[PDB]
Amino acid sequence: DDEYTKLLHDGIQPVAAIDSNFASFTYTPRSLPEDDTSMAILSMLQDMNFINNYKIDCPTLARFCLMVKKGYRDPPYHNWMHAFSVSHFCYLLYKNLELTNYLEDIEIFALFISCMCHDLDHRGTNNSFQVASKSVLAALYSSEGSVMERHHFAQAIAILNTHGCNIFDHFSRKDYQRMLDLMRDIILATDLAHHLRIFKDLQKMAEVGYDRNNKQHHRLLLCLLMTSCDLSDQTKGWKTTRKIAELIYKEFFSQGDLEKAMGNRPMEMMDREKAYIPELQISFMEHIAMPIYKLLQDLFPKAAELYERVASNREHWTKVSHKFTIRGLPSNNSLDFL
Ligand SMILES: COc1ccc(OC2CN(c3ncnc4c3c(CC(C)C)nn4C)C2)cc1
Ligand SMILES: [Mg+2]
Ligand SMILES: [Zn+2]
Repeated sequence: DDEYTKLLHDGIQPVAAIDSNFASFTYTPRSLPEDDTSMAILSMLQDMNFINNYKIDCPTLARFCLMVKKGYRDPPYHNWMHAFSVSHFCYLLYKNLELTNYLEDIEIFALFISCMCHDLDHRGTNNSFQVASKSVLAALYSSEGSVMERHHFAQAIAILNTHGCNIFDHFSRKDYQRMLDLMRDIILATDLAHHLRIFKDLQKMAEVGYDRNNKQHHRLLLCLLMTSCDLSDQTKGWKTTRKIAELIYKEFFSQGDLEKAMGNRPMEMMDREKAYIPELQISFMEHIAMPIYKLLQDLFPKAAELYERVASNREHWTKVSHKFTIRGLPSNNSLDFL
């Protein structure tokens, strides 16, 4: 409750006072100490004018932000620092790409809130694991699909329905319904299976050109932007890409270990005895990440640098690939590992 006191009474720090490069695509939000992230969320909301536009109650917003942060567990990748960095990228898209020409204010607001909430209570395992392990989440959502994403949305709703945390309780009934419906679609769009299903519709929209008067184009654009925020760790330098691969594979291999112990054969990328990290990262960059930022570049010319950084990071994997072969003897001069 002392974090809350300071967050409410100390005042909202200007965005520049965090870092002079905070609003740039070159900035790495993971460099920000975890203890300064809740204040950074308030600074970003204030800078986007959401607090004033929607007359958000300060005690309510302060409680909401801390409740969202508390709602994340500590697996190697799907933790609060992932949600914070994804939310930071949404802010970057707002600051650098002129979203206001494409989306409604409420849609841009829903995107940011969804970014903060999109992986709430993640346990470090994927959708297939929920079903295979017969988890409570699969009992609740397996028949509807996107098990984890349905849970993240339900966790966001449970936070909003906690006394003193409903940042939208003063909204009109229509605006309240709209907001929760947007959060549903945006959070469900974080399932990469959903992205791969709509990819041809995203290509078609970029091809014909975005139509601001087409409601389906608004829905498709919000899906693309959310996916762009979720994979944004790949738009920085090699240092971020390398570190993120360590976190992702530590999480994946922990799942694979659980599947093996259950008598199940894990997917290749989740099996520490079979996974070849450079090949898997090249495949993910080439077939998932690069086409996303290419679509983003096609719709927004100012997003060109993002695609170029992703392409550069993909090329760095090919460059370091030879290091994954043990040439000579290991550092200890022993072949005991055999
Ligand atoms: C349905 O087809 C698929 C799904 C996943 C797949 O690649 C895995 C995802 N992996 C990633 N690798 C590096 N940076 C990543 C990710 C992700 C998503 C993960 C946290 C889940 N986000 N970021 C920033 C490697 C290949 C194909
Ligand atoms: Mg997710
Ligand atoms: Zn995520």
